[PDB]
Amino acid sequence: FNWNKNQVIAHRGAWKKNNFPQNSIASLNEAVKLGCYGSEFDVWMTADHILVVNHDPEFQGLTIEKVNYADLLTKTMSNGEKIPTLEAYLLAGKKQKSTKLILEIKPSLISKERGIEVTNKCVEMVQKLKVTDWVEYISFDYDYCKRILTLLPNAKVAYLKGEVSAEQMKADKLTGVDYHYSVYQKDNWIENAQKLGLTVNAWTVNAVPEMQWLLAHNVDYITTNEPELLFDEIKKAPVAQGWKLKWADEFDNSGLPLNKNWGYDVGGRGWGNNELQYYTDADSANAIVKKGNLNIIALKAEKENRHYTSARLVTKNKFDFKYGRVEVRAMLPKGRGLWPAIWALPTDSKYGSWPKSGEIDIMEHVGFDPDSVHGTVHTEKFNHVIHTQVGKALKVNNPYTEYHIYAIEWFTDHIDFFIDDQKYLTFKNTQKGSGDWPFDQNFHILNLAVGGNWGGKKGVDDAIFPATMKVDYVRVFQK
Ligand SMILES: OC[C@H]1O[C@@H](O[C@@H]2[C@@H](O)[C@H](O[C@@H]3[C@@H](O)[C@H](O)O[C@H](CO)[C@H]3O)O[C@H](CO)[C@H]2O)[C@H](O)[C@@H](O)[C@@H]1O
Ligand SMILES: OC[C@H]1O[C@@H](O[C@@H]2[C@@H](O)[C@H](O)O[C@H](CO)[C@H]2O)[C@H](O)[C@@H](O)[C@@H]1O
Repeated sequence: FNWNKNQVIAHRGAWKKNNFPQNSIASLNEAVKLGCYGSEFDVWMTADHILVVNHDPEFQGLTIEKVNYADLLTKTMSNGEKIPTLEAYLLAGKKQKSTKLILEIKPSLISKERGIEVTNKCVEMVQKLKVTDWVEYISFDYDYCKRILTLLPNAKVAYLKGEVSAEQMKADKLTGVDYHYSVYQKDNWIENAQKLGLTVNAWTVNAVPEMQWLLAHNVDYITTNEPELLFDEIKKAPVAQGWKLKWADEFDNSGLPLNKNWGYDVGGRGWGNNELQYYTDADSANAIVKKGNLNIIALKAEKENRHYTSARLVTKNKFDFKYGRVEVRAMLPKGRGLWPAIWALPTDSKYGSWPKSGEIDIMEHVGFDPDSVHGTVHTEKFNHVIHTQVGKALKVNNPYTEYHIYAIEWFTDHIDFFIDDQKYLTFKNTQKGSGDWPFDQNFHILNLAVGGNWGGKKGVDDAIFPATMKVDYVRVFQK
């Protein structure tokens, strides 16, 4: 066995790219060629009790469970293949020893006892063909999963349906959870299962954001119709370089930002830049999580001594860190007068107040200049008050209508800045002391300033409100 040790599972074989039929010998062999960890397929049983491979219960209009296999042979798939028998599928996979065969037993549309029998026959067929080492099982029917585990105690078995606790599954000796990916977008489903020793798979994951999300949280497998795109995404993901996720807010809660992750900076006293906004305290009008992302909303609204309200969220003393990859996926608010920022301040200010203990601006944008997004470091020697800050600006296509990934990678000796994995700035540790390099322990800040010394130079377009900065996630990786 030269098993492939990657996360790619080819949903119904590798069928889509080369226009093969789903759940076919062609699509399975293509999955072997690509080097997938596994190739996934679906099993039904004919009326005359022959196991065959097809997702739907009707193969070209014939109800599999109610017709003879001979009846199904009157139909031909797009590449000329007939409906494969399970035996033919398992023997084709037997001819190679690098990718697993992920067998799905479909719940019977006839009866639970029939489907338990299907399960009996599937396990017997794996044993008769001696391919027990290739085959791993998934099912929507919890009873079939447990029946497999009775017949094969060391079998790999994962459950697909979603409504059983990770704690119960480990009790019943299942080895993985395999839910639709939306299911995991509730509280710590992934970490929970891994804590208990279950592998984590997710199905059908065809789009890049969900791929990068599942990789960031280090799932074991991803079932996809886009295995070639997934290999590409694995190469460019932070785990490929040794980054491990330490902390994330995927903003999958609804309501106010989580108190375990975010505190509020509150007040309208200018924030050192003569800014025009009052940052409010736990007010859903300026900070709200909904539909999978954080909304920071600036409003043209009098409050106390200011004409605008907004929000400034900080992880100070909730998540503080030194070194790492900081990744924030964000869509910027449009309009002259706005000054959104994604940045970081030191938690303890070991060298004195700003700018002596530093600041890192992962993303700054002033709405009067739409074609520039900026990254900047500030130190005692290199800051904007004395006109010595070290920073660069990149033009970003469509900053207001699509998400972009604003990122830093922060090491003992330098900091790299990225916009959508384009590196555009490196700040090197000069090794001449803390006035040149104060970086030892910081936290994150998301805010939408209005006006101010930088952002207000050309006035505020009072028509742009309400103005929303959307943040898909904040992820912090470390080595
Ligand atoms: O601490 C006293 C010192 O405060 C200064 O106010 C600074 C702000 O200039 C500073 O501004 C931030 C940028 O430097 C940063 O890197 O980008 C962010 C986001 O866009 C800005 O908020 O913020 C710090 C920390 O809150 C303030 O202390 C005064 O300008 C200066 O006169 C005063 O001595
Ligand atoms: O004033 C706060 C901001 O200062 C910026 O430095 C430069 C500005 O002083 C100048 O007016 O605009 C240029 C644009 O290239 C800035 O680089 C910092 O870049 C910001 O981090 C800081 O918030």
